Amino acid sequence: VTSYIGGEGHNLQEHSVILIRGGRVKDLPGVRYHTVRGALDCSGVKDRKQARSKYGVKRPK
Amino acid sequence: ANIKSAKKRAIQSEKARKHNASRRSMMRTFIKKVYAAIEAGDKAAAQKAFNEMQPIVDRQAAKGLIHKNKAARHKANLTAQINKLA
Amino acid sequence: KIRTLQGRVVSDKMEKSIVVAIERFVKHPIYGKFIKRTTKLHVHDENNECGIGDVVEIRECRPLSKTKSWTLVRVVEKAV
Amino acid sequence: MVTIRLARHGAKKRPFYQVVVADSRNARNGRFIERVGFFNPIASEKEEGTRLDLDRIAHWVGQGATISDRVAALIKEVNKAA
Amino acid sequence: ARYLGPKLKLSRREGTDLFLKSGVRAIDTKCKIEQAPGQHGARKPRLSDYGVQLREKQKVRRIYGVLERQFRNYYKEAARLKGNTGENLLALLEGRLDNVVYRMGFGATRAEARQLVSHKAIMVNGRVVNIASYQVSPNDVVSIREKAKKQSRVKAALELAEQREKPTWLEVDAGKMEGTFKRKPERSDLSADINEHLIVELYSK
RNA sequence: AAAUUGAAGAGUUUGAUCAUGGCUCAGAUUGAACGCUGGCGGCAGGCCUAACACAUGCAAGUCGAACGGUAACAAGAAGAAGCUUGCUUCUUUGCUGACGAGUGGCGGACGGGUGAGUAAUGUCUGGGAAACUGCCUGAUGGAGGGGGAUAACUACUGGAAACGGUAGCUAAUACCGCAUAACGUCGCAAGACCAAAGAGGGGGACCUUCGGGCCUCUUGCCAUCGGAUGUGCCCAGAUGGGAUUAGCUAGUAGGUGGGGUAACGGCUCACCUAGGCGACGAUCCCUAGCUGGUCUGAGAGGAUGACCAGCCACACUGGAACUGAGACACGGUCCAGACUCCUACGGGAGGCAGCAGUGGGGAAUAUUGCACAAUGGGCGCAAGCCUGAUGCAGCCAUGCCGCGUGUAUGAAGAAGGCCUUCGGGUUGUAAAGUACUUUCAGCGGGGAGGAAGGGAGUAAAGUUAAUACCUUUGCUCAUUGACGUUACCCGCAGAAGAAGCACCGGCUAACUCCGUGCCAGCAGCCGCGGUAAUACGGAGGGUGCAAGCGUUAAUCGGAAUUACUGGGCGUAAAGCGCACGCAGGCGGUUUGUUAAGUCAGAUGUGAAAUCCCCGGGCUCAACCUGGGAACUGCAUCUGAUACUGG
Ligand SMILES: [Mg+2]
Ligand SMILES: [Mg+2]
Ligand SMILES: [Mg+2]
Ligand SMILES: [Mg+2]
Ligand SMILES: [Mg+2]
Ligand SMILES: [Mg+2]
Ligand SMILES: [Mg+2]
Ligand SMILES: [Mg+2]
Ligand SMILES: [Mg+2]
Ligand SMILES: [Mg+2]
Ligand SMILES: [Mg+2]
Ligand SMILES: [Mg+2]
Ligand SMILES: [Mg+2]
Ligand SMILES: [Mg+2]
Ligand SMILES: [Mg+2]
Ligand SMILES: [Mg+2]
Ligand SMILES: [Mg+2]
Repeated sequence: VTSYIGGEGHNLQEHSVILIRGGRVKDLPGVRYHTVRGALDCSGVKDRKQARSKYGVKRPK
Repeated sequence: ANIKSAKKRAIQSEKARKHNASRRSMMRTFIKKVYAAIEAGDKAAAQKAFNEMQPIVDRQAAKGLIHKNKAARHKANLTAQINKLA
Repeated sequence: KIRTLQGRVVSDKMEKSIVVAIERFVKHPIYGKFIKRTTKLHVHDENNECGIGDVVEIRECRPLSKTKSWTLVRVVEKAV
Repeated sequence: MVTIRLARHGAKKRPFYQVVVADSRNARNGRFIERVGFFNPIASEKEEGTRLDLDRIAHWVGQGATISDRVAALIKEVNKAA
Repeated sequence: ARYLGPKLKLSRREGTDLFLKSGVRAIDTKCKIEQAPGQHGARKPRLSDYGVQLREKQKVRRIYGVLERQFRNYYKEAARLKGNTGENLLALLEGRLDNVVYRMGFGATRAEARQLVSHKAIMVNGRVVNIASYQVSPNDVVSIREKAKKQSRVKAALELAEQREKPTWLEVDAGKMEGTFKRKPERSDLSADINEHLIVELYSK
């Protein structure tokens, strides 16, 4: 299938292990899934301090 | 084969199987004699075969291997065949 | 005193047996509709005397060959 | 054989043994024929710990039922008390 | 399991006094309870039916000292109990040990009554109870342990509680600082400004 | 004194309206996973995927009061060794406690695990006859007398091992005859047939070949009639979808005769009649363990079968049989196929979908823990042994509930931050400071309860020739705990050791600034980003929940959007183009008969568990528990004919 990458900035490329999660994008014909961040390889968004649960961002010190 | 009790009960099961097979073969031969005499003509031979087989089947029934219902069903059917036969 | 049923015989082309078609009234669990349901049974009647068209009365008993576990008790309304 | 014994239907650290007439081949807390009273080794005073029905217990034990070791002791205690 | 923040932002957001202070001073002289807290408290928008129901529920919860889970459990208990749902909910909320201690006057606020309950200071019928949600049955005797009978806080709370209207369903005697729980309070005994229809409708939604 | 407390809509087509109609949202729930965070305790849950294979340890043993015997076990008891006047020895188990191996009974069919297969041979509900049933219990009688083998062992002996052969051995509640019997069997009767086993505790008189007779007791063994339980069989009603699955069945329908299981049975063969099933769904295809129950819903309904309980089916796969009352048997047997592992190449060993754990798969499943102390189970007269059942211990916020992470204050509305109409407001009584408390955690102590029984002793009764011996009844003493650093309580000292998550345009509870500039981006729908969009990211502030917060996965409500409750067809989708007509559905009016449908009462049952009502116990709730109600269903019996039907 084809999924969508959220947030701003990612480190995904060919031969990368991701965690597909169920959710469609209305303005993208064909996309039916997302990649949940904080998984095996798709790290969290950089420089984000709000709604970190949905983007896999650690609690700042 | 992993339990000593299992081994020693399998050995006894075989030692009982041989004896039970011997006894059942003897019983079947004695019963088959009655049918052979019934199909062989004279009713006297059938009556003698039944009277000789009777102390065997009942004793076996009262000693394990076979059952009293089995003995009754054999004896009643044989008696009915013999008496009704000419 | 003992349970018994009554039905209509539909076929008797067998030795010492008949085929009965009992009709029952039930209410539909969902729509509450009263429809007629059929419960056909294989009934054995020794000394065959019942034809096709009349109603018969049967009683439950032990199975006889494979699927007839019913006997004929009385013959009511034998008129064709 | 048919015996009258105890089945634990309590919780963690809270035993509660109902007296049931269950076959010896069945499980301790599984199948049973009838239930005859209960016993609570943790219940303090003012609470009715035991309610075994002596009439039905005797009626069952007459027909070859076996009374367990602790059940017999509880019955003896109940009879001595009242 | 309790609110650990300021006790007056909730009151000023609700719009009235929730009795979350002692009462030595005045609420108006101690805080600024006329608008909501924050940068846009002065701006007053229009609230819908859901908004007013939620505001009433939050006011009741802040007055009594319970969370959403416990409040919903109490609502379910009131619904399953035969009678008026709002009256049953109010009675169940009032039956809490901390609330009856506050009514007796052994604590300045409910947050102090429950603290005394939890700190092995309340001795009900000779048995210590540390639960702020402990239901009080009729004809129950609530007392204070020896190690807390001679405290300054209890005496100050008792002498301050004389200002408020004493409840008519308790028979607390201050000679031994012990109270007896009478017939359960009713809708007329409690305040009539609490709209229980909004409460019973919000959870029905 | 009750099982009665029951129904919410919103956004979106259009310049604007009405109606239809599709999508989405607010809500609740689960065996859950992910991101962030994370304190304690109580109660539960923890391979949904690979019924994919297993290194390793333990899960079914038992009793000498059945027996020969006793090479390890204690006294070398006893005799007695070449006695050290106590160092030991060829002996001694027809002297003892006790059992290495063995015969012999019971249990292995219970307990434990998993849903592959199975849409009916299974399951639930209600009946029925044609049966079996060890251990349990009641009743009636016997329990007389012999025979020959064998395990152990012994001399070997085949083979690397697993195992096996020869000959002599012999004791059994081992095996088999003989004598006896019906309230048993067979037989219309007359008549024929059917088995047994004995052990232990003592003891007067009389004995005795001094082995042991003689007397009671305890217990065990046969035959038969009963009870309870379990099992086997049949019948009636329900048990997913598909007709783009319209014929299926030659042991198949039935009958006659024989043989076979515990019995009825094409269960099976040998002959006869061609029937049986099917538009009330036969046959075929896919999927699926069933039920009490569970979640949603006011109800009706929909989905579903986590834990537990009852039933079913399966033990690497397929086939089969034996012992055994009870199996075609998870750790019993044989063979075939695969895998793994030794071999001296002739040859041999194994099945963790048991309890822990390993490898593999997956988003995801926990220790190679203690104890039989309590409940049972198995064996044993009893002590006594085993139990990875069970009772507990450890980890996981996976689920529910409780508690705490302070508190009265405390105005210079401290300071700082935020924006600011730069006069002020927000954070904010918030913070600092002061008084107060020490729940929970740490330390030092006390400390119930789950434990009931059992053995050693003393008496009375029941026996008995007999206080011997045994049972019962009591009696005081010496006794038994994994949990256990037990629950719980007491004193220490200090506010410490403890709050995070999501949202803020409408649905929906909550608005202001800064940064890009249809770019970054948000998104469940309406839709936003083209110099400020309260809609993106950052900040302030607020909102909601709380050791949890959001997303994802799945079901239902709303959806009256499959409408039986509870919808429409002139135009939004919907009258066949029309007519005839089978099955089927309905049916004018009066009376008589019956009582099938209907109604009222009663009985059996609808397991237990679960929901609800009334109460009780853990400090309280979660949790457990007693009674009641309920299980809206089925069968039977008794009365009514107003209505439908005959
Ligand atoms: Mg996590
Ligand atoms: Mg001999
Ligand atoms: Mg044939
Ligand atoms: Mg619906
Ligand atoms: Mg396997
Ligand atoms: Mg089987
Ligand atoms: Mg395992
Ligand atoms: Mg035990
Ligand atoms: Mg300032
Ligand atoms: Mg919004
Ligand atoms: Mg419509
Ligand atoms: Mg049109
Ligand atoms: Mg049209
Ligand atoms: Mg027309
Ligand atoms: Mg209570
Ligand atoms: Mg029930
Ligand atoms: Mg009529």
